[PDB]
Amino acid sequence: HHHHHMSNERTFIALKPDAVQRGLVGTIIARFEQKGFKLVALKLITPSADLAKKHYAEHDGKPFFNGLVEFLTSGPVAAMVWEGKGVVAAARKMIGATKPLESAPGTIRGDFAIDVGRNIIHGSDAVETAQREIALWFQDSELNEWTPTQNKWIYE
Amino acid sequence: MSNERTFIALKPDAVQRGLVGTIIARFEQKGFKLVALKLITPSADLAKKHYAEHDGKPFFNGLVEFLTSGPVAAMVWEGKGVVAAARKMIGATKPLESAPGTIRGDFAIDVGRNIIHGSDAVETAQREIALWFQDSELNEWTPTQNKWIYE
Amino acid sequence: MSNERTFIALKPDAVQRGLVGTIIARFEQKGFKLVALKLITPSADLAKKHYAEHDGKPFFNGLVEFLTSGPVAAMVWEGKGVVAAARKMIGATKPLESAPGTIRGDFAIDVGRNIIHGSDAVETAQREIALWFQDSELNEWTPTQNKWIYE
Amino acid sequence: MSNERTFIALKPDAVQRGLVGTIIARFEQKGFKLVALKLITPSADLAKKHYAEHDGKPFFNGLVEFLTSGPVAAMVWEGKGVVAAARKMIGATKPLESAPGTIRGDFAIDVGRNIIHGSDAVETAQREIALWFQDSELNEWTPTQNKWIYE
Amino acid sequence: MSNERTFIALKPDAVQRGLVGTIIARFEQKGFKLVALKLITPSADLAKKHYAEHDGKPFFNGLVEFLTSGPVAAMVWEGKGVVAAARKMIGATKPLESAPGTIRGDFAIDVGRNIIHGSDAVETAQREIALWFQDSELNEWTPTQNKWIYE
Amino acid sequence: MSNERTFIALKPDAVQRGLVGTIIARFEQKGFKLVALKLITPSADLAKKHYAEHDGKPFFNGLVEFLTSGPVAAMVWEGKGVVAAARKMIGATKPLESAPGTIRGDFAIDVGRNIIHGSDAVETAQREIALWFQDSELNEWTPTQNKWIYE
Ligand SMILES: [Mg+2]
Ligand SMILES: [Mg+2]
Ligand SMILES: [Mg+2]
Repeated sequence: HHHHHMSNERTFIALKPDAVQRGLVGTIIARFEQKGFKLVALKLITPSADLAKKHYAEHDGKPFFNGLVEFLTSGPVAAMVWEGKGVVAAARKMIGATKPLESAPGTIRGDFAIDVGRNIIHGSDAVETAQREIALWFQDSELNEWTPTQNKWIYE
Repeated sequence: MSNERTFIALKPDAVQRGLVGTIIARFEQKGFKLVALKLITPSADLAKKHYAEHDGKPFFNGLVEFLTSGPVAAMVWEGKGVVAAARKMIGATKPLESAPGTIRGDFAIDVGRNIIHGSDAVETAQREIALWFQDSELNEWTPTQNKWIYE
Repeated sequence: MSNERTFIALKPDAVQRGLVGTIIARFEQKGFKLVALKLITPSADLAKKHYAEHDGKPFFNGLVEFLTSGPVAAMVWEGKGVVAAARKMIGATKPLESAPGTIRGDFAIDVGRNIIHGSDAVETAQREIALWFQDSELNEWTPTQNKWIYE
Repeated sequence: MSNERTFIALKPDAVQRGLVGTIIARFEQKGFKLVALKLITPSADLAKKHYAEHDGKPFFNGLVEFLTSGPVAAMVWEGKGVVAAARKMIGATKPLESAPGTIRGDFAIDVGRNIIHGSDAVETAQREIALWFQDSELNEWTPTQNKWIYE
Repeated sequence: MSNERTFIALKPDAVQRGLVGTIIARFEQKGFKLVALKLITPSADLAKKHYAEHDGKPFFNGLVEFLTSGPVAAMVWEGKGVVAAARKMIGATKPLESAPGTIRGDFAIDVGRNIIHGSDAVETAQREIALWFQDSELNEWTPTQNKWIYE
Repeated sequence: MSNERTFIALKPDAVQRGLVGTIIARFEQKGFKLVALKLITPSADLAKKHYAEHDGKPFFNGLVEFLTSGPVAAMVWEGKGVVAAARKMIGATKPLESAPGTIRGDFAIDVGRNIIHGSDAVETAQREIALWFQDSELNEWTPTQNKWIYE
């Protein structure tokens, strides 16, 4: 079933329009680089309504769905894929709590945000949703196949 | 709710250790709005009033003496949940009980040299702001970035 | 003289862009001593007095209108050569001609949005300090770190 | 003039050395506007076109081989004077001769491992942006902070 | 109690990844006093004695082989509660479960590449300091800033 | 030659002011290789040998007394052009005349509290490394990142 390393796990991260308008793109990317995660794909895109609706499909029909979609489509988003052992759960830990005010100092939302509706970043919630979100936001040709030299020091 | 305010003082240890700008930047980066700021050397009267809840406790004199001993950066921050959030950003009362990432967890060791005061509740914040600042020292302004801070 | 002082103002662009703490920290890390600090929204008359040398010039009204358009972090720094050193730390009048590492070089683009004012000479610093601060707003203190900053 | 654009590529050494976010942040903090950004592994045909002015010179093959040897963060920045400003931020051709504070000065040693490319002029930026990005990849947006960046 | 000491090693992964200065700075900024520091490539004998508690366990040979594989920054820090505080600063054994703001949480992924060792108790710290450092390598000094670190 | 080496000393002011990790990180981020490092309180004889070219000048004794007055972080860095590059990173002899971005420009004011020494030439580096380090204190290792640092 499984490959000898789960270090090829991938997650989807979006820096939402608030992150871009607040000048947080490089700061947040650097937190993932310094952790040892590998950047596989990255693009600045203004999402279409279809992409946003499909991204948020689990919330379709709920009262707050339209607001989520309207915000995500309102301006540029930095969409990316990170690879490494445990990356899905680790990125969620790095992001913090859903409510930024309850997020710990040191997390992205704890350091930089206040409101749930302006909470800077999305990360996939599980391996399966990460797989779905990566394929929704990126074609295979956009995924970069490379080998970080530093992995000798990242991975045993 | 987003007009809630809290009082922050960077105590004489913070000023002597060169932490004023570093700490202010943490509140700016979080999205809180700076309403008032000054460097002052608190009088004994101001320090006793600041710590009035502890009147007659054995540790009261030490708190007052330290706060009056040198310059303090006093300020007011505004935003949703700012009183409780500033306490979370500061950390535990005892720096060694405070987490990495908090102000006290990153920068301090001794409870008597714990860098910063933040109000403990909305009511004490209102009292402390009024104690330390005249109304004329409070700046009325609207951050352009609030479009991206607040939904 | 190690007691030289300069006046620094972080203008409304610096405040709106969240640069107050970042900039203060550069002065603290250099070893300069913070003597006074306040957040104030300048009146037109204060701005006209600050920019008195430019009254009559085609850019004067814009300077005054901009300075009064939001809060300003006004402060006084002390140390050897602080007037000229602060100007070096700030950069050129044009941010686009300012070197990386300077405040304007790292953070700004336009002359009219160039973040910070510092006095241009000892005599203008003395004037600007007295204009912006009453004597009782200046803090008298001795940083213990000076043992390691000054020979 | 404030709609000028430049092309920046963070080359395979920048990506392998973990410098992508750090360098992007230097452009964001300066006030330049990110118009487009992607991680791409340049094909031989793209790299040869990028370096076309050097076709036939002894060092051409090495430039193409290095640029195709790993991912590249390719991007477009907009703002007044951005072409020359980015060149100033990058530093000198030789990293060892680049000033502290510049990207090459802070992070690089060898000309052949020079971290970053920026367009050298408006006309070359126009060519490079069109080569590396389809028009559909360029995001049209208005930073609300521009009232504090531009006069 | 303020003269408690702990032993810290930045293991070969920390040195190869360029984290020596970044990590030392976190201990300096907290108020801990650097007593001893050296870059050493541990011998097999030293590494086996360092990990003696694990001798005869299946993972012992791997720990020893890794620690001896390249240079290590070994050091001694002094201050109140330094042993437990350094462990909190380090994080959990698993970097993936270490909180943001900790050294392992910010910088690492794998248990076998977890950057840093800190003594687990006062007694093991005393043993490790004496194992790695002769008494003549310990520096006796008084930080001026301790007026502000300690009450 | 990529194996050129220079001697760097972070003098007692650097250690007292908490700048050890910050400065080491600047050399690491540049791509230079740490060969040796130790915290030592220099003996009077070592300080006199370090400053021997000034013997018989009135300021020799002041230099010696300062260098012995607290711990010193002594180290050896390796890489192409490291002697001249470290001098550029340090800045000018007078900190007030050193550019922002340099170590002395960012952190110092007085020539007599100038934070750091770096060898002035390859020949003096060879002498200084041999004076401050025994050969067995030099670490032989190969950074895996060198394929991205060097062509
Ligand atoms: Mg008039
Ligand atoms: Mg006139
Ligand atoms: Mg060697």
